[PDB]
Amino acid sequence: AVDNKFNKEFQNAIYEILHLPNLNEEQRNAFFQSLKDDPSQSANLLAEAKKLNDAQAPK
Amino acid sequence: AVDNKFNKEFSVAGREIITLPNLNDPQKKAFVMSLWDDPSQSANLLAEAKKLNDAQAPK
Repeated sequence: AVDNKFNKEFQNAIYEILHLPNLNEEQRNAFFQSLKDDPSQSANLLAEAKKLNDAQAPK
Repeated sequence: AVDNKFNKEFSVAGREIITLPNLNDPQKKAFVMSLWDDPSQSANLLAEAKKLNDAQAPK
């Protein structure tokens, strides 16, 4: 099921992590590698990335 | 090392796709997933994306 929760969360994490503007290059690459290594962790990885993005907003 | 040529090349091409302002979200998602699955397609996908972006410019 290409549209089940697992797969939608994986695709969405790739797409949304690619968008997050306040990740640096190394951090972004680490998230992508983590997604590839364990797609079951996609929603958790996205949540982690979004928090980090907000922590690293210009101030 | 996760901060490598593979993740960098994906990140650079993917960011070029998603920063094209006139694409819709489904087009950008589909291009990004194709890139994820087949890096050999990067130049092809970037060129298709740019052609669609120009065609969908505001009127």
